[PDB]
Amino acid sequence: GWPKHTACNSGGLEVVYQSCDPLQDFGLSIDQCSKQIQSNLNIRFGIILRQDIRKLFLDITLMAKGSSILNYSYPLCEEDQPKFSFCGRRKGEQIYYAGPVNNPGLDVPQGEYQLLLELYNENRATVACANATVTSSEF
Amino acid sequence: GWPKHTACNSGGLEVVYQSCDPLQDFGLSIDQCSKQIQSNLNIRFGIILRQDIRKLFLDITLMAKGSSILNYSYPLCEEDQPKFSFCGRRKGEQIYYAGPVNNPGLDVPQGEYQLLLELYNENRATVACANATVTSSEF
Amino acid sequence: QKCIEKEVNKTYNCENLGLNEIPGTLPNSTECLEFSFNVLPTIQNTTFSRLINLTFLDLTRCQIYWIHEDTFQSQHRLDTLVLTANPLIFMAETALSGPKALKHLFFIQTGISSIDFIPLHNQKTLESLYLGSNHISSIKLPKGFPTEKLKVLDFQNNAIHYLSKEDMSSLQQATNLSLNLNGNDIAGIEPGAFDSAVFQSLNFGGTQNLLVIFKGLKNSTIQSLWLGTFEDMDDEDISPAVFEGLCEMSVESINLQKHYFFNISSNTFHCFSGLQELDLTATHLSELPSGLVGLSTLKKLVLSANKFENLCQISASNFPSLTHLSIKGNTKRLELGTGCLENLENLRELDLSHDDIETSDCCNLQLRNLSHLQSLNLSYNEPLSLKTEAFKECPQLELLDLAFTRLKVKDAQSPFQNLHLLKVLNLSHSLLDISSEQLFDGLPALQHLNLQGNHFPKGNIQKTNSLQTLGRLEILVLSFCDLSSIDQHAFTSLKMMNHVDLSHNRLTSSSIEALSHLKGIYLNLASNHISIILPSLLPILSQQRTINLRQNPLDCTCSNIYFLEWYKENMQKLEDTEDTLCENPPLLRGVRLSDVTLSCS
Amino acid sequence: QKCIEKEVNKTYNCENLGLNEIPGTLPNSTECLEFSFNVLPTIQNTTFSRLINLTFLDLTRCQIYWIHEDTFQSQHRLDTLVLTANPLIFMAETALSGPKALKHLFFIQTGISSIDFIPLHNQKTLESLYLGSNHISSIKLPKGFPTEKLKVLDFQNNAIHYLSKEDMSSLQQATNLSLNLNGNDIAGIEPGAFDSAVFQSLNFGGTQNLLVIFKGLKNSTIQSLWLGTFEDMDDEDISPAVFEGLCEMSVESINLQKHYFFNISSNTFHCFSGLQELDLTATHLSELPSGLVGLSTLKKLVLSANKFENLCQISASNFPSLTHLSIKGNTKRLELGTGCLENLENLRELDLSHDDIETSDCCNLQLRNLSHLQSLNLSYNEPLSLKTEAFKECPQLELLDLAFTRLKVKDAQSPFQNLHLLKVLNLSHSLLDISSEQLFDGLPALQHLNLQGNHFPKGNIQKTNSLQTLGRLEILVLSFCDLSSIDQHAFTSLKMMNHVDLSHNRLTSSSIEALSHLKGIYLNLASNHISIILPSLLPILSQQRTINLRQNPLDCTCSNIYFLEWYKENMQKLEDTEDTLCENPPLLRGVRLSDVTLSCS
Ligand SMILES: *[C@@H]1O[C@H](CO)[C@@H](O[C@@H]2O[C@H](CO)[C@@H](O[C@@H]3O[C@H](CO[C@H]4O[C@H](CO[C@H]5O[C@H](CO)[C@@H](O)[C@H](O)[C@@H]5O[C@H]5O[C@H](CO)[C@@H](O)[C@H](O)[C@@H]5O)[C@@H](O)[C@H](O[C@H]5O[C@H](CO)[C@@H](O)[C@H](O)[C@@H]5O[C@H]5O[C@H](CO)[C@@H](O)[C@H](O)[C@@H]5O)[C@@H]4O)[C@@H](O)[C@H](O[C@H]4O[C@H](CO)[C@@H](O)[C@H](O)[C@@H]4O)[C@@H]3O)[C@H](O)[C@H]2NC(C)=O)[C@H](O)[C@H]1NC(C)=O
Ligand SMILES: *[C@@H]1O[C@H](CO)[C@@H](O[C@@H]2O[C@H](CO)[C@@H](O[C@@H]3O[C@H](CO[C@H]4O[C@H](CO[C@H]5O[C@H](CO)[C@@H](O)[C@H](O)[C@@H]5O[C@H]5O[C@H](CO)[C@@H](O)[C@H](O)[C@@H]5O)[C@@H](O)[C@H](O[C@H]5O[C@H](CO)[C@@H](O)[C@H](O)[C@@H]5O)[C@@H]4O)[C@@H](O)[C@H](O[C@H]4O[C@H](CO)[C@@H](O)[C@H](O)[C@@H]4O)[C@@H]3O)[C@H](O)[C@H]2NC(C)=O)[C@H](O)[C@H]1NC(C)=O
Ligand SMILES: *[C@@H]1O[C@H](CO)[C@@H](O[C@@H]2O[C@H](CO)[C@@H](O)[C@H](O)[C@H]2NC(C)=O)[C@H](O)[C@H]1NC(C)=O
Ligand SMILES: *[C@@H]1O[C@H](CO)[C@@H](O[C@@H]2O[C@H](CO)[C@@H](O)[C@H](O)[C@H]2NC(C)=O)[C@H](O)[C@H]1NC(C)=O
Ligand SMILES: *[C@@H]1O[C@H](CO)[C@@H](O[C@@H]2O[C@H](CO)[C@@H](O)[C@H](O)[C@H]2NC(C)=O)[C@H](O)[C@H]1NC(C)=O
Ligand SMILES: *[C@@H]1O[C@H](CO)[C@@H](O)[C@H](O)[C@H]1NC(C)=O
Ligand SMILES: *[C@@H]1O[C@H](CO)[C@@H](O)[C@H](O)[C@H]1NC(C)=O
Ligand SMILES: *[C@@H]1O[C@H](CO)[C@@H](O)[C@H](O)[C@H]1NC(C)=O
Ligand SMILES: *[C@@H]1O[C@H](CO)[C@@H](O)[C@H](O)[C@H]1NC(C)=O
Ligand SMILES: *[C@@H]1O[C@H](CO)[C@@H](O)[C@H](O)[C@H]1NC(C)=O
Ligand SMILES: *[C@@H]1O[C@H](CO)[C@@H](O)[C@H](O)[C@H]1NC(C)=O
Ligand SMILES: *[C@@H]1O[C@H](CO)[C@@H](O)[C@H](O)[C@H]1NC(C)=O
Ligand SMILES: *[C@@H]1O[C@H](CO)[C@@H](O)[C@H](O)[C@H]1NC(C)=O
Ligand SMILES: *[C@@H]1O[C@H](CO)[C@@H](O)[C@H](O)[C@H]1NC(C)=O
Ligand SMILES: *[C@@H]1O[C@H](CO)[C@@H](O)[C@H](O)[C@H]1NC(C)=O
Ligand SMILES: *[C@@H]1O[C@H](CO)[C@@H](O)[C@H](O)[C@H]1NC(C)=O
Ligand SMILES: *[C@@H]1O[C@H](CO)[C@@H](O)[C@H](O)[C@H]1NC(C)=O
Ligand SMILES: *[C@@H]1O[C@H](CO)[C@@H](O)[C@H](O)[C@H]1NC(C)=O
Ligand SMILES: [Cu+2]
Repeated sequence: GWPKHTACNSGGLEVVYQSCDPLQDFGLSIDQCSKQIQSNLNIRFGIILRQDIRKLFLDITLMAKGSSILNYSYPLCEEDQPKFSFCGRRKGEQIYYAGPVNNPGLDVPQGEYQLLLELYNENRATVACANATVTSSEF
Repeated sequence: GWPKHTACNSGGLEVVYQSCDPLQDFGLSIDQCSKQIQSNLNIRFGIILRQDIRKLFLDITLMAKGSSILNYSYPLCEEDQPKFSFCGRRKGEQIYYAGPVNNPGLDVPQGEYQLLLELYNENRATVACANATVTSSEF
Repeated sequence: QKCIEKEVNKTYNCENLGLNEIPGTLPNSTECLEFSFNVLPTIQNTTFSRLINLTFLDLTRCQIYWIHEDTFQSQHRLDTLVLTANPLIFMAETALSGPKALKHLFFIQTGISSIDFIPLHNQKTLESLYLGSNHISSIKLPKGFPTEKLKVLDFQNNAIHYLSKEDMSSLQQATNLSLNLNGNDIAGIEPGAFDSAVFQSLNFGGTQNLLVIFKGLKNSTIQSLWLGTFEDMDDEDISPAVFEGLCEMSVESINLQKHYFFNISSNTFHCFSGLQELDLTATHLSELPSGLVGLSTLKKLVLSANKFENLCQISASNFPSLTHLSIKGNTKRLELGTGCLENLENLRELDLSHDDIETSDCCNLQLRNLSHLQSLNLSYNEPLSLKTEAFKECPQLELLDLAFTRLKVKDAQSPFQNLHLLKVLNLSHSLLDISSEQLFDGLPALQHLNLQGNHFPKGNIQKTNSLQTLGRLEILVLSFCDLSSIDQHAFTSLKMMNHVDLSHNRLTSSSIEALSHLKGIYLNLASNHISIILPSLLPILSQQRTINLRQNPLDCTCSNIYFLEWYKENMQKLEDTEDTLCENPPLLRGVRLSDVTLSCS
Repeated sequence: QKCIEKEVNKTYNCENLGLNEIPGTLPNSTECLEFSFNVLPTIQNTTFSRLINLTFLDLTRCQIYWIHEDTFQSQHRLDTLVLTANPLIFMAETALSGPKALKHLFFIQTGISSIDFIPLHNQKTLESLYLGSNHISSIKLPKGFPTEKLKVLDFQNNAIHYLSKEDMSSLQQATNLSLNLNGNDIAGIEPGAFDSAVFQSLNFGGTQNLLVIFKGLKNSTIQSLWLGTFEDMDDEDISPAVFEGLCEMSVESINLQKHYFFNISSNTFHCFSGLQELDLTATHLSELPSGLVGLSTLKKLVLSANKFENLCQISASNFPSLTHLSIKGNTKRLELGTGCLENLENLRELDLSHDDIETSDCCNLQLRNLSHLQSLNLSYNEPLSLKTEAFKECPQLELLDLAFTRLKVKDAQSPFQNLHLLKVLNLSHSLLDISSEQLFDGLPALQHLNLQGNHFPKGNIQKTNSLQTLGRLEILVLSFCDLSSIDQHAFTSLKMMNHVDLSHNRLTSSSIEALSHLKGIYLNLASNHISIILPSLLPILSQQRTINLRQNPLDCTCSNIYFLEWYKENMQKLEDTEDTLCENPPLLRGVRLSDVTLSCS
């Protein structure tokens, strides 16, 4: 598989991920990691596009101790609302994004969580797939 | 060797070249080719730099019927006079130039000429080497 | 190898195979070749020369550094060529000599700094040119590039900062042109550059200086002007001053998404009086003042993804000409109030989806006076309670979408009564009891009813059910309804049905008896519990046009021979036969029924 | 296959070897690694971890897409990192954690649109950042990045069109900063952005609006302001008004090469009064008018590559204070006239090379009143005739360059008479007859004489000759002089020679006898006709510090045994031993002498 990368390790919160797309890896760094996640985090993200991103959606599947906490879907790019300057870029393009993500604030109870993040297009074709482990500890 | 490319084929004048740098090829196109070459032709040119071009010189060696007609040297980039916007670019950079070369006008008598063009730095390290055949015929 | 044959002799996908040349096994007749993510450091006259019939060729990210003379010499029929994301060093004068009828060319993120990198003198009928994500700093088209058939010129994500008269005159021969400058920071436009200009679309997405754009576009006529910004861009202060130039322009439709409008002046839109459509998606609006001048003849308004508390806060008195209003995805629970839209007498379409709307009594008070409404979208909301004749205020409705919105309807009530023109009704996951005989009274014109994810008492559709009043029904979706059975007479009154989706239930073969009176239908039985289909049901199947039996526990024993024989005789009536597999006997489990022949004697 | 060992255990050149990893054979001690043009799609913590002593690492064009966490973990001593011309997708936060003391970072043409691609928080002492040829549109440095040590910030060939106050504030902690904005067309500068700004160098080469520059730079202090343009730019003329803002800044040196001045008149330069140097290379000057104001305290002026017909057309009265004038490469014949420079009282350096200058009497009229003159360059011109005392007007002259200028001197004439301070005289290819014996009278202080490509009768330097009077001579170049022989007493009176270049002649070993009186010299005998060197010459060679004997027909037989033994024991003393080869016997022809071992009687 792909290497395990660290997105984030500070303020008691550590986020480690592996790309779950057999075709390729991607780069991700998160600024101002902590157990008290502030709203609207800044990230850096690098990837090659495997589909056009006129229509781009994110699934989040969260678990802890072998059972589902949360499933969530969110659009990043849609025809009626491109949220980001990168919307509409095309298959094959190298993308670098350094900017905000507009997540809500949240406190992370100590413990370990398994996160599956998937970016996909309107046909459910893979743009990115991240298998992450999030560890919250005392700080 | 590298493919033979046609820089030029118009108005009775044909220019064919081959890169004589064993490391790599280069692209060249010349606009408004003819037996009566006007001054200040425009060219299109692409290459990877194998040396920095803060100091860049051209040698021209001309001949016909195995007889040496002309040996000329000319600076393109110097510390006291960078002539071109590309002067100062560095080893490894891909360069594309579409612009005028400040050549004098000249009629080209019918026949076949051999040209060696060479671009080099102050240590005579090769930037580009073109080995060319210029054919002039009635029009 | 191994390329995917998408269409025999016609369409091949060779993406991601690490190929250094076109495979010898691809037929000479190939018309559509998807060759992305291979490895072609140079392409030249020999690379493609046998593929004479290509109309579509995609070389996205193929590591191409060189395009030599006559590379595309045999591609006389080429319509689309995609060279996106190749690190091109040089492209020969004659590289595109072959495809003289080329229509669309993608040269995105090829590293180029100038349009003259691409020798296009042979492409006299070019319609689309995509030059995004490069180092280009001018839109000026090169001397002797024909612009006459050019309809799309796309420079998204480049380094263009200025548009001059000269730049703009290089486009004069094109007509109806869409020019995309999204992601270019335009800092100036030469006065006079847009005199008499006529565009289909102009996109300046993300630009940091709206004042400059409106002033620079003086005298232009534009069908769609896209001036939205993005979450990752800096905000500029929005006030009436920004829009002064719009008073000297003709524009049909404008988008201003994600700009910071919050606490807007009542004078903000006084230059917008020519606009037909205005999009204010996600502009941090919490309310609009009354006397918001300059929009009295606007036809379409989008206020989605804002933060109103109440529908009365849009001040609909501002927009008496509106025919279309979208306010979906509001970020707070939206209270619809009573009569908040009553002056929109011309309103034809209303989208109030994803608004967390909840009410004890919908929708006469909320939609008071909307007598011309034809399309209404209340999907993805919180529970709505509907009494009989819930839509008396909108008798002309033709489409009603309530998908994923829970509906509470008292026993024996008829909420859709007197919607005599309604043709399309979506109640997916509304969780209604579909056995109530009166539920669908008053829908004589209904053609299309989606009831995915609803329920019947004990998973059974009885002879008496809500559907038997829908005499014009053509399309019925009952998938994911937890169905065990359907009475043979359940659908007998429904004589015009031609598309019946019963997929993702637990139906067994006797469910087919409910379709006995119908002919030529599309019948989706995918993902049910059909195993054995006895002979007396086969004539019912024969009557139909298309049946989908994929993902059923199908029986491939002698107990099922009559169906098995029928199956072989009727492949033209069957959809997804490659996923229609035996479940028994264990020896044949996972085998396609098309591959089964039994001898039973 | 294999890396070139440039310095044992220290410096290796691995360029162009198609390598996918550091070779196992590179030693752990390596300090300087030249790794350009290899193939490293990903680099990561394992890639360089054993090379703990690197101070220089060049990864130019190595096809690097990924720099993963801790890639430079072991490079604690790294001084220079070159990542130019890699198609970088992502760089990890901790990639540069190791080289905390990095001084110089090259990130040219890596496809980046922002400096925040590069996590630089671990680099607290950076001196040089090279960010040329990318997609960058702002000069602003990451918040909190230390700039105290930053000396060079280079953005050549980017997409920067605006400089804001906030951009500039990001630079305040640096001192003597050089900022390269060459190839960025500046459309605007925020008023006040340059308040109290201090720069060593500021380069805006090729920028299209000079008014924007001079206005924008108000209040700044700049040593060298580089405002030249280029042949491939189509620049508008410079109008007098453009230079007004120069009144409100402090600038020592300005370059305006390749511009065109419209309407040059008495006040155009009024704002230049504080300038020390002005460079007007190739600005199409065919004359300047007198009465010009603002340039009367200028020290250095460059008017090269222009098109004066006459030295008088420069109007030297404009520049009373000049200490340096360059006017080289004039595109027509420059007529020198008489006293055309007599105004320039303090002129110390004059360059008139490559001016197609032609005269049969020189140089007292031409150089009239230039009595402080210390360096004169008249190289690469047409033939000059020199009578005795041809530089009477310039008695303080310390350097005189006449290289590649044919000189016509009459028998027994002394053109350099009374140049008692001259230290350097270059007469390369001047084609003088060096047997004319008064030739070098009047040169008591001469230390350096270059006589390459001149003429000696019968190719012999006689026992009494024109060089004999040059008592303080240290450096003598006599290469390409067609010399057959040098009399053994030719040089006896030259006791201070320490550099004698006799290369490219037809000398035999007998010539070495002429150096017997000297010790510790550099002696270049390359490309002569030396074959045998008998034992009685060896003490003369042993006396010297370095000897070059390459490309001589050296005898490798027993007849030359004493020299061959001497050669093995004196490798310290020998230059270019790798090209010092045997001529005979035929078996050893082309073999290095360092590879010869004979057994003799
Ligand atoms: C009335 O108004 C309605 C609402 O505005 C209109 O609704 C639109 O309807 C169409 C179907 O007709 C639908 O189109 C399809 O979209 C597919 C991609 O969908 C993605 O988004 C949806 C919806 O997300 C929003 O809603 C959810 C639920 O509340 C919310 O959680 C989300 O955050 C999001 O809300 C946010 O964004 C909106 C929009 O900006 C805001 O308004 C709002 O405020 C919030 O900010 C997701 O549910 C999808 O995710 C499901 O599906 C994917 C697989 O596609 C799964 O991977 C994923 O896990 C998830 O699974 C869940 O649902 C599936 C069933 O889909 C279950 O199986 C599963 O168990 C889970 O429950 C996506 O993320 C697109 O693929 C699809 O493409 C198809 O058609 C095209 C061309 O036609 C073909 O190319 C393909 O082959 C496909 O066959 C199709 O386009 C829209 O999604 C929907 N829009 C919205 C905004 O909801 C309605 O149209 C209108 N009526 C009329 C008459 O116009
Ligand atoms: C007095 O003024 C003169 C003239 O201004 C100064 O002359 C300089 O002298 C130095 C020291 O010798 C030379 O430095 C060396 O340069 C070479 C690169 O040389 C290239 O240019 C040569 C000159 O070309 C001009 O002249 C010729 C002949 O007239 C003409 O045909 C050309 O077209 C060109 O003239 C044009 O350009 C001028 C400048 O812009 C204009 O003024 C003019 O009007 C014309 O437009 C050229 O001959 C040479 O080609 C030969 O050599 C190469 C091999 O290099 C061979 O391949 C060719 O075929 C030719 O035989 C080149 O094209 C550089 O390589 C050397 O670098 C070594 O040494 C340095 C430092 O010592 C190290 O850093 C390096 O690592 C390296 O080992 C060296 O720099 C210089 O060339 C010359 N300049 C000029 C303009 O002539 C002189 O210095 C002044 N005196 C004093 C005291 O200051
Ligand atoms: C509810 O069902 C209707 C009917 O299938 C869907 O309406 C279609 O919506 C799309 C836009 O998503 C239109 O382009 C089609 O023209 C509509 N079809 C018809 C017949 O009008 C509707 O999207 C469904 N709603 C949800 C939330 O899924
Ligand atoms: C380079 O980093 C890799 C990846 O983290 C290191 O390998 C890990 O080392 C730890 C400690 O020994 C182990 O627990 C992991 O199982 C290793 N992972 C893998 C994938 O091998 C490696 O040690 C590092 N190498 C150097 C020289 O620093
Ligand atoms: C003639 O010889 C002199 C002396 O070697 C050369 O002078 C040098 O010129 C370079 C620049 O070209 C200076 O940096 C050196 O400092 C000069 N040397 C000295 C000792 O002053 C000169 O370049 C030669 N001229 C030509 C035309 O080749
Ligand atoms: C996530 O990772 C674990 C192994 O580390 C694996 O068991 C699991 O299947 C992964 N999930 C996905 C979707 O790849
Ligand atoms: C998320 O989806 C999984 C798998 O479909 C389902 O089992 C689970 O219950 C869902 N989780 C939540 C928290 O609703
Ligand atoms: C050109 O160069 C050749 C090879 O060095 C030389 O022999 C000859 O003198 C030159 N010819 C002319 C005509 O200048
Ligand atoms: C140059 O190329 C020609 C063919 O283009 C070849 O035959 C000739 O030998 C070459 N000459 C030189 C001087 O490189
Ligand atoms: C595909 O091409 C072959 C030619 O070898 C032909 O026999 C066959 O009929 C074609 N198939 C279809 C479905 O057109
Ligand atoms: C390609 O061009 C080469 C070199 O000009 C020529 O010899 C060859 O015949 C061409 N091949 C094809 C298929 O056109
Ligand atoms: C495929 O093309 C080749 C080369 O153009 C040609 O020789 C051959 O006739 C074609 N093959 C078939 C089966 O038509
Ligand atoms: C453009 O300007 C002309 C001449 O002033 C004016 O008559 C015309 O109405 C303008 N057109 C638009 C669309 O503003
Ligand atoms: C309701 O609609 C009618 C037109 O159908 C209109 O005349 C009347 O003004 C509207 N009522 C209100 C209160 O706006
Ligand atoms: C170079 O390395 C080799 C083997 O360790 C050794 O012969 C030599 O002494 C070394 N030289 C150094 C470290 O300077
Ligand atoms: C260099 O260091 C390694 C440990 O990194 C050590 O095992 C080995 O002795 C050294 N290898 C070489 C080739 O000098
Ligand atoms: C800049 O402005 C300050 C304050 O007005 C003044 O002291 C100083 O002289 C100015 N400096 C320059 C270089 O113009
Ligand atoms: C000659 O030079 C002297 C400087 O010593 C100066 O005073 C005098 O004016 C000059 N002569 C002329 C004619 O300018
Ligand atoms: Cu106004």
